[PDB]
Amino acid sequence: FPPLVAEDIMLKEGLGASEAVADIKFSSAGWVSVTPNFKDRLHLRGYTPEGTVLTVRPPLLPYIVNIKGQRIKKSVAYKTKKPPSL
Amino acid sequence: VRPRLIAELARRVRALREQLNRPRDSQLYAVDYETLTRPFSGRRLPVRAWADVRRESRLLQLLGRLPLFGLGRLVTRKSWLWQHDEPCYWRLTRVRPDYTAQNLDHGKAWGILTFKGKTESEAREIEHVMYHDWRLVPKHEEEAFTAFTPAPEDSLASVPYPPLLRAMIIAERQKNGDTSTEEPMLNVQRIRMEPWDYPAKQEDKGRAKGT
Amino acid sequence: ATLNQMHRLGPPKRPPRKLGPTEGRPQLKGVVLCTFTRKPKKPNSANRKCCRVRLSTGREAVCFIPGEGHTLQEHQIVLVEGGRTQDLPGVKLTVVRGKYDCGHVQKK
RNA sequence: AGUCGUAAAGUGUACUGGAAAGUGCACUU
RNA sequence: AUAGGUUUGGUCCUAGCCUUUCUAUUAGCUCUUAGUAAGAUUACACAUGCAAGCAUCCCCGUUCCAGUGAGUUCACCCUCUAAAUCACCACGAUCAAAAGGGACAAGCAUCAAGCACGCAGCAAUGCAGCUCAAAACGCUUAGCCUAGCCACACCCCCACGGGAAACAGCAGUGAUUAACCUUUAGCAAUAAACGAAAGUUUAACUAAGCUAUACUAACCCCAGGGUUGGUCAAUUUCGUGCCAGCCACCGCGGUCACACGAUUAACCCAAGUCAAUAGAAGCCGGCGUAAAGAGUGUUUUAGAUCAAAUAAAGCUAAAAAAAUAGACUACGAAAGUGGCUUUAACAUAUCUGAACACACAAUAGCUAAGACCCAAACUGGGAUUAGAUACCCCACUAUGCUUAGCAACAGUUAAAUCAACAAAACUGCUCGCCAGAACACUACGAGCCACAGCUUAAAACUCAAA
Ligand SMILES: [K+]
Ligand SMILES: [K+]
Ligand SMILES: [K+]
Ligand SMILES: [K+]
Ligand SMILES: [Mg+2]
Ligand SMILES: [Mg+2]
Ligand SMILES: [Mg+2]
Ligand SMILES: [Mg+2]
Ligand SMILES: [Mg+2]
Ligand SMILES: [Mg+2]
Ligand SMILES: [Mg+2]
Ligand SMILES: [Mg+2]
Ligand SMILES: [Mg+2]
Ligand SMILES: [Mg+2]
Ligand SMILES: [Mg+2]
Ligand SMILES: [Mg+2]
Ligand SMILES: [Mg+2]
Ligand SMILES: [Mg+2]
Ligand SMILES: [Mg+2]
Ligand SMILES: [Mg+2]
Ligand SMILES: [Mg+2]
Ligand SMILES: [Mg+2]
Ligand SMILES: [Mg+2]
Ligand SMILES: [Mg+2]
Repeated sequence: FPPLVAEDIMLKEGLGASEAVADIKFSSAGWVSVTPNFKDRLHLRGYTPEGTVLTVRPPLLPYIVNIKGQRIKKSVAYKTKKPPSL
Repeated sequence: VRPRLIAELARRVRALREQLNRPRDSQLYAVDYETLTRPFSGRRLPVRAWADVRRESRLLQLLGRLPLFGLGRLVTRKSWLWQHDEPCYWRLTRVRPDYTAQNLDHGKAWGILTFKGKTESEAREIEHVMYHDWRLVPKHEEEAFTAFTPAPEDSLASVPYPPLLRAMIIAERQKNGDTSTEEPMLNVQRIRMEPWDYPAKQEDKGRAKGT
Repeated sequence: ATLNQMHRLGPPKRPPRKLGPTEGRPQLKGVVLCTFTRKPKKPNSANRKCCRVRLSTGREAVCFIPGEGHTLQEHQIVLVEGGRTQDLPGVKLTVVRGKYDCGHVQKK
């Protein structure tokens, strides 16, 4: 398996706690939507295997933070809410 | 019910680990004589044992210095000698030492018990083999040591009932028409007072688990 | 309904009771966002003292401040209870006087 | 709101570009 | 419920909302003493100290007690039968696992199909079966059936392994919530563990600490809280003037306010009072006009007692559709059927029971083709007052045509019949339907469209009405 190569990322001004500022996409595996806090500029480093590429895009689902629950214990995780069907 | 397979896996592997990590007598019943602690577990022995632990010998500490590990020989205990005037001893019939021991001073033994001058019919396993309590009877002393004349062991054969039980029994008899004046009695010849220091069945006893 | 129909349908099933503005709680703590005044519905005329508050549940709500004269400002902490202000439509919450920053009405 | 002014016939539906309503079709008294 | 208030110009009915009663939590203000009972909001994170030893070594115990309510028909009964206690030689009793049989919460059908869920045979294999609208399968909610029981013991259902470094044991702390008890003492009693035993250990427990949360009993002196328009017990004087303000519902406030502020007095309860919240508290009542019952027939697991039609061929008289009879009221399940002849032909020996089965029938609106005498919305043309006739005349479309497609049933008139109005009231029996306005409103969106328009909704929310 290739090693994970790093790539530095800077995010734009945080547009509140309900609207994503970026989706970091790990090729076809999936993506992570980041919501900074207001005015906050964040510094990130994304690691992906050497052969493949990491792509930061404007969010596909920007209001995806809102569908969640409450923090469980001291864990960073939030309880998962199943989305409405289609 | 979603079958719980990890529980079965854990039970099986734990059982396997136990059966392949059975500690030996040399490890279980070793002792540190300066601190009087078991190195295997770190637990201290009770205070009342301390002196004997520093003075007396374990059974195989004696048997490992004898031909055939001392089959046929007589072994007594210090506590028996201090407690009882009548002879108490084991006549050894089988010995299985712990071969891993450096001095071959741990293991199991079987014998015929004579307690307070009364011999048993069969041979059974000896308890407290790992205790620092044992003494070997010299061969030139055995005849003097075993000499015992059975004294008349005539004890009470019946006792009175407790007052209320006696009154209730008499009342029941009188109600059923009986007019007997014979005192109700409780039979105790069948209840034999077995001394608290009589050897127990080493076969039924448990063993310390490895850990 | 016949006996068979009542056996089929079963005992009457009362719908779950509706939660009010306090979500079934005696009181709620809130942070004042802004103070203002509202006009009653008209058999009546006045300038009722009200304030918008963010409740501990995160929801925002309009609350009525009882008594003559209040010193509530933005960012102040208040305790709000139930009870409709009958003349103000949509105002179902009332500020508790004498708790946290909201003090008692001054005498006279 | 006044401190403002003044004394055969129907019901539907469709179309309506000479529509202050008309015509067409079906119904009611 | 022994009920009460509130819709109207007024009466009656229906219906929602609220008041009066009893608890619990929290908040405001106010609180004297004694005894007892009960006692974080959070399965969020935890500094610190304790909560398991005993015992002549072996063993035994730390698998109990104590805690929590996250998850959730493992708890109950019967059968069989381990481990444990006592017989201790077992006969067997007691206690109770695993296994087999039975029973066992609530909502949602806008969750209707599940998809191998069965049987027979020693097996090989064979059959195609099993559950389900009397609710399977599925989603959501919740500890329960309380001398107590079930489940869990930081998380990954489990715990070899991993995350990671654990008070849901006691005391205590941080965060959070409207919610907020001591970092006390002793094993003297009981219980448990161990010991042959004197005994030892125990944050179980016992005895104390704190708290108006409750109960009980006081108190020589010492009372507060709320209310006073009606429901509902109880206002004097001023101040203010639709302002300030007040109310549970109805409602008050515009210069005489018993309704707001103060003051006086009264009323209720009282070491409390009572503001908010949450419970307790409710369908055997109705369906013509208030919410709720017809298109017709057959069948259907169950339940009940009540065991001049229609289709075909032919034929026609007056002027293709059928005057008289017909003042008839027959046939047909309904819609419908009334020119003549002939041929077939008009189910069923109890009743109720279909959205989902089969037949019909009618009503809209579009789609394909076809006929076109006649009539005819629209569309043209001609004539007319002094905004002609909207209205008369002519021509001709869509269309009118033809195909093929998209409360029941049986018995009663005895009773006060009898909210009214309709249509005199009734019983029994069954199915379907009904639990304020609200078959409300609304486009977050979706489809068609393709920048700007069209079609398509429930719920909240509000109110004391409708
Ligand atoms: K022991
Ligand atoms: K629970
Ligand atoms: K668990
Ligand atoms: K004790
Ligand atoms: Mg026209
Ligand atoms: Mg018309
Ligand atoms: Mg009423
Ligand atoms: Mg405790
Ligand atoms: Mg047994
Ligand atoms: Mg069982
Ligand atoms: Mg739960
Ligand atoms: Mg676990
Ligand atoms: Mg604690
Ligand atoms: Mg914890
Ligand atoms: Mg409390
Ligand atoms: Mg306490
Ligand atoms: Mg202590
Ligand atoms: Mg106490
Ligand atoms: Mg007043
Ligand atoms: Mg209080
Ligand atoms: Mg109706
Ligand atoms: Mg029928
Ligand atoms: Mg024509
Ligand atoms: Mg019916």
